[PDB]
Amino acid sequence: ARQWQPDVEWAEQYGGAVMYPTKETAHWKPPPWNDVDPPKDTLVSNLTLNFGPQ
Amino acid sequence: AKTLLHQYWDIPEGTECHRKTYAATSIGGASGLVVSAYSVALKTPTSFLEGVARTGRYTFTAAAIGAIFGLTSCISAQVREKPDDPLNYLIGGCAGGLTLGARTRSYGIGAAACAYMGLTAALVKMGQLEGWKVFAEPKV
Amino acid sequence: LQYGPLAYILGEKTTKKMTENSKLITVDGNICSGKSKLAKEVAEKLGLKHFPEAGIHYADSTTGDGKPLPVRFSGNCSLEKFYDDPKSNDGNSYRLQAWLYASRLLQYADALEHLLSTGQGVVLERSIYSDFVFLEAMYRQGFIRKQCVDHYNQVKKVTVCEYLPPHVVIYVDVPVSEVQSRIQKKGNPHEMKITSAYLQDIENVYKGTFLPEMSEKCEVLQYSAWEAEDAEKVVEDIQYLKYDKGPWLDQDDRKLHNLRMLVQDKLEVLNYTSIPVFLPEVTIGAHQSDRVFQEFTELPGRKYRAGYNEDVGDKWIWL
Amino acid sequence: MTGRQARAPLQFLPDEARSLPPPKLTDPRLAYIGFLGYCSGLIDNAIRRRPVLSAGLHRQFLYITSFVFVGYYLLKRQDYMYAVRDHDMFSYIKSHPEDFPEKDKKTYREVFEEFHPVR
Amino acid sequence: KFYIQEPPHGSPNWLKVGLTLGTSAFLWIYLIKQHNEDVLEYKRRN
Amino acid sequence: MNPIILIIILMTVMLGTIIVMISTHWLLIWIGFEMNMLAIIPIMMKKHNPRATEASTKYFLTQSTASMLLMMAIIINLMFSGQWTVMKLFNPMASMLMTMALAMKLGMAPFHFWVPEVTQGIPLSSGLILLTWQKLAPMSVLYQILPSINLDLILTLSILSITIGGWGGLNQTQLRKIMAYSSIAHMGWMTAVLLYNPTMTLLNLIIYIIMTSTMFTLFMANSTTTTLSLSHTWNKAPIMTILVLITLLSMGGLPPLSGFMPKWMIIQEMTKNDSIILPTLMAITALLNLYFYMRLTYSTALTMFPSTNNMKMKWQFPTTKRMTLLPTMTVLSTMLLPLTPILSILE
Amino acid sequence: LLDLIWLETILPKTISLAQMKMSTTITSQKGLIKLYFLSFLITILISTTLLNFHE
Amino acid sequence: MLKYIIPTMMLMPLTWLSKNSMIWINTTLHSLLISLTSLLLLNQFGDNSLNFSLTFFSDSLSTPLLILTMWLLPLMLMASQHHLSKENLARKKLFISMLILLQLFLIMTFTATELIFFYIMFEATLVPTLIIITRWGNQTERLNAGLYFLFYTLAGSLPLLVALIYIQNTMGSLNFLILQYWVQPMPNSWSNTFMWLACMMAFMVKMPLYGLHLWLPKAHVEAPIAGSMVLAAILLKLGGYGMMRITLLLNPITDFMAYPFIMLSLWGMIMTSSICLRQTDLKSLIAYSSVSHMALVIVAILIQTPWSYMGATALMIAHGLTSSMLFCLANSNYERVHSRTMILARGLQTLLPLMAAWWLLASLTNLALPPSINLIGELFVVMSTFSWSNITIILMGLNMVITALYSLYMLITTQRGKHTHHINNILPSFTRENALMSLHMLPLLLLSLNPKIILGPLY
Amino acid sequence: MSLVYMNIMMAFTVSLTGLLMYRSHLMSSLLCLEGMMLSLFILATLMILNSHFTLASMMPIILLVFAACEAALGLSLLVMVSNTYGTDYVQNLNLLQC
Amino acid sequence: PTLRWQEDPEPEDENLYEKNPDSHGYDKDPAVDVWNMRVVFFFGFSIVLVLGSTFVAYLPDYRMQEWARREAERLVKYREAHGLPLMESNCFDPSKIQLPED
Repeated sequence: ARQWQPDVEWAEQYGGAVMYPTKETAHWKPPPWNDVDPPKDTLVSNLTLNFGPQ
Repeated sequence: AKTLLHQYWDIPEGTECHRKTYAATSIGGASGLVVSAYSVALKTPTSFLEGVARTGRYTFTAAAIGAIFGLTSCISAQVREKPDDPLNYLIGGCAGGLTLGARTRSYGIGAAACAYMGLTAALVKMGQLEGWKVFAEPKV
Repeated sequence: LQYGPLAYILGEKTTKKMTENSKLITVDGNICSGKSKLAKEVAEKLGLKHFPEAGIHYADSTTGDGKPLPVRFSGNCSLEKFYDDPKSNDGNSYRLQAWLYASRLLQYADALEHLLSTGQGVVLERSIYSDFVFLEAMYRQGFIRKQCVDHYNQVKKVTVCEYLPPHVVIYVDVPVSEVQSRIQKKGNPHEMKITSAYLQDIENVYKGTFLPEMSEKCEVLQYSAWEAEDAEKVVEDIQYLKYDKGPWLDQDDRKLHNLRMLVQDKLEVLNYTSIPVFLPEVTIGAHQSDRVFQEFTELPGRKYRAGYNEDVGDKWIWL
Repeated sequence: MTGRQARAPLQFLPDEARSLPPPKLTDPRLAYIGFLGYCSGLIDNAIRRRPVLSAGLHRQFLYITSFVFVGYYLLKRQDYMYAVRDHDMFSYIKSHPEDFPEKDKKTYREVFEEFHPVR
Repeated sequence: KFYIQEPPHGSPNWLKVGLTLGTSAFLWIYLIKQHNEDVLEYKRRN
Repeated sequence: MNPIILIIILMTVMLGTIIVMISTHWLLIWIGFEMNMLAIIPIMMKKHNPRATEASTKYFLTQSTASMLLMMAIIINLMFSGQWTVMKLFNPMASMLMTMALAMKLGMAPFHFWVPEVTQGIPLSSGLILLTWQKLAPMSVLYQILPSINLDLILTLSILSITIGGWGGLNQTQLRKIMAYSSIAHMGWMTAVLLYNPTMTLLNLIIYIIMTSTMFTLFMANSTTTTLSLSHTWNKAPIMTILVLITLLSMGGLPPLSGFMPKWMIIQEMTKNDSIILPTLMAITALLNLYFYMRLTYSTALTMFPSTNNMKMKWQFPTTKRMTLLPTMTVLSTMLLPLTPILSILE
Repeated sequence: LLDLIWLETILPKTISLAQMKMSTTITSQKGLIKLYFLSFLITILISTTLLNFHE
Repeated sequence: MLKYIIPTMMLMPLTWLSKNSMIWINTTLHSLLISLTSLLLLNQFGDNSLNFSLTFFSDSLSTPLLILTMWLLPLMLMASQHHLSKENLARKKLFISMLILLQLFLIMTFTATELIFFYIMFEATLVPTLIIITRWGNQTERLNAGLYFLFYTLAGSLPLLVALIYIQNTMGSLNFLILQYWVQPMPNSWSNTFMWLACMMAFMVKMPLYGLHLWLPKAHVEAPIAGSMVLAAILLKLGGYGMMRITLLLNPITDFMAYPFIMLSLWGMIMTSSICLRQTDLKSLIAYSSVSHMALVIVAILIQTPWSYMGATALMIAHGLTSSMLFCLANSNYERVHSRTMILARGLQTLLPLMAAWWLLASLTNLALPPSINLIGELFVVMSTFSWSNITIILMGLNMVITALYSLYMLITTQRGKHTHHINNILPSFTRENALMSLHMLPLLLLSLNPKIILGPLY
Repeated sequence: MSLVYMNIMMAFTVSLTGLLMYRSHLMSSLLCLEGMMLSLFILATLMILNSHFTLASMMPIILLVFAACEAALGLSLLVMVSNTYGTDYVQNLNLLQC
Repeated sequence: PTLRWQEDPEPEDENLYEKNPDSHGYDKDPAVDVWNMRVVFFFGFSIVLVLGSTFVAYLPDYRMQEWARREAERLVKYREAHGLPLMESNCFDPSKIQLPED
C-alpha cells in the first residue's frame, strides 16, 4: 500500500538468542515459549531389590 | 595504584627523564594485570599454558604502550622546550595508539586509537595543568 | 468475575462437584462416521451435558452474537476448497489446520470450565489429540513441507503441556469402504470429491499411534463399526469401569484452582498460539491485517467491549 | 540535610506548618493535578475496551478527587519545607555576620575592566 | 437483547458505584472543611 | 501454593523491608536482609521449570554470601568501637566490605552477573517484586551509613555499573535481560549521587520504582518474552502501543517527559560541587542506554511487523486481567515534569 | 568521498562498531558459576591490595 | 504571550471532540484565527524588550520567528493531506494533535527567558518530530533516519545542559537580562575554552555545520511534508535563534577561539553547494540548499557585527519560507508521479501550466532575486564578513555562482524540455496546490516591500 | 589487637576463598558457607566475652539459628537440583545462558 | 512454492478526478469541498493577509524611529544655535573618572 513496512527478514533479524553474531554465537538458542526445557531425558529408575537366598 | 601514579606525576615535565618511562611501564604492568586477571577469570583458557600466553600478551602490549608513551613524552618535552603545552602529549597519545595498533597488527584500530588516545592524553595533561580535582570534592 | 483468590477463600473447594456424574468423555471416530449420533446418545442416556462438533465458526458463535461472521475475518480457511484442492500452494491447508487447532483448543477449555463448575461432565467429539493425528496423516499424504510440520509440533509442545488429558476416549473403528460409502451417499459435493488414501492414512496412524500412546491416560474403549445404537453397551461400559489411571486421581484443590483461573481470561490460553516462526504460508502483512482490522471494528457488535456496547443498548453508560 | 532535630518523626505536616498560609483554592498547581487526574481517568477508560469520554464518570469523579486531595496535602508539605529552609538559612546568617563579609559597592568610576575590543 | 449467554459485566452493580460517589463526596467535604479550618487558624495565629 | 500462603509470604517480604527501614541495631538489619531472602525465594519457582531452579540457585548463592559478608562488616565494626548504633563506622575496612556487601546485594558491575540470569528464568511477578523491593531496602542502609564511606567505592562501582549496564543491552533481544540491564543503569544513577545529597537518591528510587512497575504491568498486559510478541501486542491492541512508546521514552529520559527529573536535578546538585567530568561522562552513557529502548520502540510502536492469523481469533475476547495499578502509575510516571519542586517533599 | 563515505565512517561507524564490539565482549558469557565467583574473588583482592579502598 | 499559549492548548481537544469529515475545517479556521492573534503581538519598541509573566519576553529576534511559526502552522495543517486521507480516523487525529503539541513546545522554546527552560523546550521540540517522520515517512530508511536524528541532536546538545547548570551555580540566575547587565568577561584559560566549545558545539550540531551535516538530508528526504517543513525551517532557524541568545556571554575569548569554525563553515559551504550540483533525487537538493544557507548563518554569528546580526535573522526567515515552499513543490511533483527520483519526471511546462510560475518564483527567491529578502540577508552577511577580512569574498561569490547554478539546474532539468510521453497519470493541478503556492509567496513579497519589521534587535 | 583474632580472621578469609572458588560440587560450597558461619560465630562470641559485655549476648546464638535456616533453604535448593538432574554438579547449570 | 505473504497488490491508484470533475484537491464529499475552499479563500486571505498588511502597514514608530528623527532635529538645531560642537566626543565626562596610575 505504497508505504514501506518491515518484512519477514527484518523480524527474523530481530531473532536468535543474541542480536549480533559472534565467533561463538552458534551455541546459544532462543528459549522455549513455556520457558520449560525438555525435562530430564534420563527420567526415572524405580529400585530393583534382589532379596536373595540369605 | 596511587603510589605509582603519584611517582609519575611527581617528576617535573620538565627533563628528569626515563623515570617517566619506567613509571609508565609500571602503569602498563598494572593495566595488564587487571585485564589479564579478568580475562583468565572469564574464559576457561584450556589450558593453563595458553592462559600464560594470553596474560603475557596483554601485559606486553600495555607495558609497550607505557614505554613508548613515556619515551615520546620525554623526548617531545625536551625538543619543544615548553613544559606546559598539551600538544606534546597529543602527539604522545597518537604515537601510543599507533604502536598499539601495530602490535595488534592492523590499520584502523591504530588510527582510531591514535585519535582517541591522543585526545584523552591531552585531556589528562590539560586537566592536571589547569586543575581538575581527582575523583571527588567530596565536600559541597 | 467473582473469582481470584477471594472465591477460593470464601467458597470452599471445587471437589464437591465430583464424581461419577461429572467427567470427561470424548468420542472419536473417523470422518463423518462416528458422529453426534453416538455423542447425543451418551449425552441423553448418561446425564451429561453435550458440546457440538468443533467446526470453524465456533469462534463466531461463542461470544456476542451467534450469527457467524464472514470468512474474511474468521478464516481464511475455505474448508470446501481444502476438500477439493488440498494441493494448491496458495496456502489453504495449514492455515485451516492451525485455525481448527485453535478452535478445538478453545472449545476444549470452555468444556473444561463447564466440567469444573456445576457439572455435569461433558462429551467432546474430535478433540485435540485427533488433531495432531490429522497433521501426521496429512503429512503422510505429502501436502505440507516438513518445516511447517515442525511448527505445528512446537505449538503442540507448548499448548498441550498445561492441561489434563480427559477421562475416557471412545475410539470408533469404521473401515475404508464404509466411510467411503457414507461420504459418497451423503450429498455434499465438495465432500463427494474427497480421496481415499488420505482416509487410509487416517486409519493407519489413528490405529498405530493414538492407541499405543494413550497408555491408560485417557482410558480407551475401542468399538467396532456397527456397534452404534447399541446404546446400553456403551452406557454399561462407561458405568462399570473404574478409574485408577491418569492424572485425574489427585489434584486436590490447588491444581483445580489453578486450572479454574487458567481457563478464565481465555487470552491466557491463546498466548501461545502465535509463536511466531514466520512460515510463508501463515503470516500476513500489516496492510491486509490493518484494513481487515478496521473493517472488523466496523462490525456492529465487536467495537469496544460488547458488555458496554452502544447502538444495541444498554442505556447504562452512566449518563 | 538530615535532622534538624526530628523528635517528632517524619510527621507529615508538623505543628509549625500552621503558621504559614495553606495553598489557596484554585491554585494552578492543584489545578494541574486535577487535570492529570482527569487524564488518568480517561486513560483508565482507554485500557479496558470501554468507550472513552463516557461510561466512567463516577471513576472520573473518584480519580479527580483522589489526586486533588493528595496533591493538596503535598503542597502544604512543600510550603513547610521551603519556609523552614529559609528560616534555618537566615538564622545562621544572623548567627555569625563577621564571617560573611558585605563587600563594598564600588561604583563604575573605579571598577576597571580590561577592554579587548570585539571587531 | 442481542447478546447470547455472556454479559460478564455491564449489568451495573449498585454497591460499588454508590460507595465511590459517597466516599468521593465525603472526601471533598472533608478537604473543604480542612481548608476553612486552615484559613481561620491562620488568621487566628496572625 | 495457596493464596493464604502467598499473602503470608508477601507480608513477610514487607516485614523484612520494614525491619530494615525501622531499626537502630545492626543485628536487626542483618535479620531483615535474611528474612527478605528467605521469603523471596518461593515467589520464584511459582512454576517448576529448571529455569527457575537454576535461577533461584544462583540468586541464593550470591545473596547468602552477600549477607554473610555484611555480618563480617558488622563484626569488624564491633572488634573496633563497640556499640550497636547504626551510624558512622570506625574502620575503612569495615566500610569497604559493607559497600561491597551491598554491591553484591543489589547489583553493581563487578557483582552483577546474577541479575540478568535470575530475571530471565522466572515469571514477571517475581521479577517485579525482586527489582522493586530488593532495590528499595538496601538504599535505606546506605542512607544510614553515608558519613563514613570512601568515595572511591561508590564512584568506581557507580561509573562501572552505568557503563556495563549500558553496553550490555545492545545485544539482548529478551525482554527481561533488557529490563535488568536498565536496572543496573538506574542503580548507577541512584548510587553515584549518594555522598553529595541523598534526597536526590531517594527521589530517584521512587522514580525508578514507579517506572519499572509501569513497565512490568505493560508486559503483564499479555505474557511477552521477546519483542516479536510485542509486535503481536500491536496487532491485538492499539493503546498498549502508545503506552509502550511513552513509558519507553520516559525510561530513556527526555526533558518534556518525567524520566528526565532524575537526570536533571542530580546534574544540578552534582555540579554545585565541581565534579564536572564525572557528570558529563555519566550523561553520555545515559545517552547510550536509550538505544535499546529506542530499538524496542522502532520494533513495535512505530513500525508495524508482519503478523499472524488466529489473532483474528483473539480479536473477540477481552484482555480481561485486572491491571494492578496501571493508569495512575502511567500518568504519574510520564506527565510529572512540571512538579520537580516536589523534590523537597522528601525530608 | 568526503561527505557520505568518510563522514559516515568516522562518526557513525566508529562509535557504533566500538559499542557493538564492547557488547560482544561483555554479554558473551558462557553460563557457568565458578567463573563468576572467580571474578568476585579477584575483584576483592585487587580492591584490597592493589587499588586500595580501605584508606 | 500566555494569551497566545492557552488557545493552542485549547485547540488540541478540538480535533478530538470533532466528528469525522468536520475536523478539517475546524482546525484550519481556528489555527488561522490564532495566526491573526499572533500577528497582534507586534508591540515592540525602542529601549527594551517587552517582558512579562516572568518567564516570558519578546525581542525582535523572537517576534518575527514566533510569527513565522504561528503562521507556518495552518499552512502545514492544510498541506499534509492526500497522503493520509486514506488512513484511519485515529491515526489522522493523532497526527494532527501531534503537530499541535509540536507547535506548543516550539512557542515555549521561542519565548524562553530562562535558558534551562529553553533547553527543556528544545528537546521537547525534538521528541514529536521523530514520531512524525518515523510513522509517516513513506520510504524504507526512515527508521535509520530517525535514529541518526535523535542521537546526533541529543549527544551534541547534551553537555550544553551541564555548562548551563555550571553557569547557573557559579554566577546566579539565568534571566537573559541578568545574564546581561551582569556578565563578567571571562579570561582565556582552558576551562573557559571547553565551556565555549561545549555551548557552540551543541548548536553547531543543531544548525548543522559542515562536519556534522549528514544528520539532516536523510531526515529530510525520508519524512512527510509536515515533518520536513517544520524540521527544515523551524528547527534549523531555532538553532540559530538559540545561538543568537547564548552568544552574549564569553565575548572576550571567542575571538581567539572561534577561528577554525569559520574555515570549516566556508569550505563546507562551497562543498555543499557543489554536492547539490550533481545529485539525483530532487528532494535532496533543497536539504543541501539549507545546509549552504546555515553555514553562511554560522559565519554571520561567529562574526559579531550588527550588520551581521541583521543579515543573520533576515537570512533565517527568508530561507525558512523559501525552503519550506520548495519542499511543498517537491511533494506535489512526487504525488503526481510516485518516483522520488528526478530525471523521470521531465517536461511539466506544458502540462500543469501555471505550476511553472511557482517553480520560477520559488527558484528565483532561492537565486537571490534582486529585491528579495534572501538577497538582503546574503548581502549584509557578505558586507560584514568583508569588514572581518578583505579576502573572504572569493568564497562568498563562488558560493553565489554555484548557488545560482544549481538553482537553475533544478529549474531547467526537472521542469524543462520534453514530456517523457509514457506517463499518463498526471492530472491538472488542484486548487489546494495553488493555494499553498499563494500562502507561501504572499508574505515573502509583502516582507520584500517593508522589511524593517524583521531585522534584528541590533537595529 | 591480639594473637587469636588474627588467626580467626585468617581462617575466615581462607573459608571465604573456599566458598568463592569451588570446582565440581555445590554441597562443598554450601558447606564452606557453613564454615564461614562458624567463623563469624566464634569471632563475635570471643569479642563479647572478652568485653564482659553481658547485655547483648543474643548475637551468637541468634546469628547461628538464622544462618542455620539459611543453610536449610540452601539444602532444599540443592536437593531440588539433584532431583531434576542426575548429580549436583556445577555442570547441568550450563543452560539459561547469559 | 514460496509466497511469504497474503496481502493484495495494493492499492488501486485512485486519482480523485473522473468522478467529481468540479472538485478541489481533497476528498470527494462535494459540500465540504466548497466549505474548504470557502474557509481558506476567505479566512486566509481576505481577513488574514490583507488585515495583516494594513496592520503592519502603519503601526507605531517601530523601534522608535520618527521620535528619533524629531529628537535629532531639535538637538542639532540646539547644537548649531548655541555655539557648541555637534556630537562632542567623550560621552561620559572625564571629570567623573579615576584612572589607575603608576
